[PDB]
Amino acid sequence: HMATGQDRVVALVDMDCFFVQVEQRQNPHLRNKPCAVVQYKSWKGGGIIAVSYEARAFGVTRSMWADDAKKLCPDLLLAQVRESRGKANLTKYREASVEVMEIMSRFAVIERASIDEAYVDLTSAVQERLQKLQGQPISADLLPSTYIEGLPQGPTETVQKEGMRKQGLFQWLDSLQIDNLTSPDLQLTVGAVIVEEMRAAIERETGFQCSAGISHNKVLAKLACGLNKPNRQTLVSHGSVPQLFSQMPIRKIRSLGGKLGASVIEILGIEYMGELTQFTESQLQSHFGEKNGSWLYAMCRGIEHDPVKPRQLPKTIGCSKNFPGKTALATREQVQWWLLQLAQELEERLTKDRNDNDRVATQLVVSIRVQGDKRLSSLRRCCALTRYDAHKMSHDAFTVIKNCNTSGIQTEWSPPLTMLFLCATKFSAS
DNA sequence: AACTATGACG
DNA sequence: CGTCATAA
Ligand SMILES: Nc1nc2c(ncn2[C@H]2C[C@H](O)[C@@H](COP(=O)(O)NP(=O)(O)OP(=O)(O)O)O2)c(=O)[nH]1
Ligand SMILES: [Mg+2]
Ligand SMILES: [Mg+2]
Repeated sequence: HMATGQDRVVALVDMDCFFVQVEQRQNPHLRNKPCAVVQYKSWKGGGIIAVSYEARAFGVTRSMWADDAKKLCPDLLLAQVRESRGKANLTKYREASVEVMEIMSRFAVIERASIDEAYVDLTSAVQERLQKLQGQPISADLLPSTYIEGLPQGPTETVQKEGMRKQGLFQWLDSLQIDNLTSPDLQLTVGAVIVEEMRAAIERETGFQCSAGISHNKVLAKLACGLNKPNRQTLVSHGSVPQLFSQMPIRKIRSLGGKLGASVIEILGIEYMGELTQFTESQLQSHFGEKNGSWLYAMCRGIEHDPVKPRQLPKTIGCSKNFPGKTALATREQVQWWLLQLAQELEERLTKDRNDNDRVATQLVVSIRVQGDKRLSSLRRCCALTRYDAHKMSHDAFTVIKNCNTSGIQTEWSPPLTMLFLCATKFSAS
């Protein structure tokens, strides 16, 4: 079924207001209330990085200053991200993420895509389940939180959302050919049943709720996941794609949210994903390149082949700190102190990684930014990471960046640094 | 003065 | 290898 891109069953599971749930689980007083997670509190009340659905009802969003959020939502409750060594420490959320990833890993191969989401390749699990209870009809009861995108439709409770969900689910299940084990639609349905079980396990064992998308590829699975958030899952069939894409803004598709998506819209003079079908593969390749052109040609038809990579661990482990405006580091001692702070956090995380995952990083990347520099990185350099020693890593990091200081004065450092980034990479087994 | 992963290109 | 893109 590869020709039509119906060869696999892929899901994307994403936690609902993740950081907030983590804080709510720990502090019961925050449950079922407009709440948000904030980083730092000194500048404009701190930056919001997560928002409960109750808070979103007031217009509160990520990236908003807490002071501004309070203007929209006076009774907004806030949880502060932990600070260690003068910077944000996200260990609590990383540990919570592990809880969830470990549960998902029981059901199938997963690809960690973020701190709060992972792709699941359910093709094999579906096949196994299909042979079990073969020929047995699938009850609506097995899909208590599933939406079938595009349904209900046609002539024939619906004014309310749950009623709408049920009607669509009934139409879908009624039309399913259960006797053909090879049917893509049947395979998606079975995948949805498994995902219901996965999400139940996650909630029962962690207390966290999540949403999911089930489809034939990662892009459609990700898109589907967001259609009925929170605490719901959505199945997007191959057949639902034409109508779904007909009014779907191009920027909403994974990897098209940036410049490429903007160029597709501007160069082609179109707004929705579906409009891409009128162009030949060659035409798209001419405008956007061989790889991008082929990808777009297939994608607008609901077809994509990016595999769910069997990777549950990060390929890099890093620490970074910004020093905006007048806080830019202007002294040798300051720069050295901050490098040590980052190096110490990095050392802790690395040591844990080595113990937990039987591997060691072999390269240390040092990135900095100087004030007045438009570029994200004024300098990027590497050196060998031979030992998990904060002092050595900090000293080595300083050695590689020290020549960027142009100040004659011994004490002073210029131009001022607005960012420091230490990253461990090139992991090897041990 | 948003703050603290992966992948493709050349 | 370093940069730029995309992103939660
Ligand atoms: N520091 C920082 N953290 C972020 C940012 N974006 C997301 N996070 C962190 C905080 C988030 O809680 C977590 C998950 O990211 P999502 O899945 O994108 N959002 P959530 O789960 O919150 O809500 P829902 O999915 O229901 O819409 O990652 C950011 O720009 N900056
Ligand atoms: Mg989420
Ligand atoms: Mg997410």
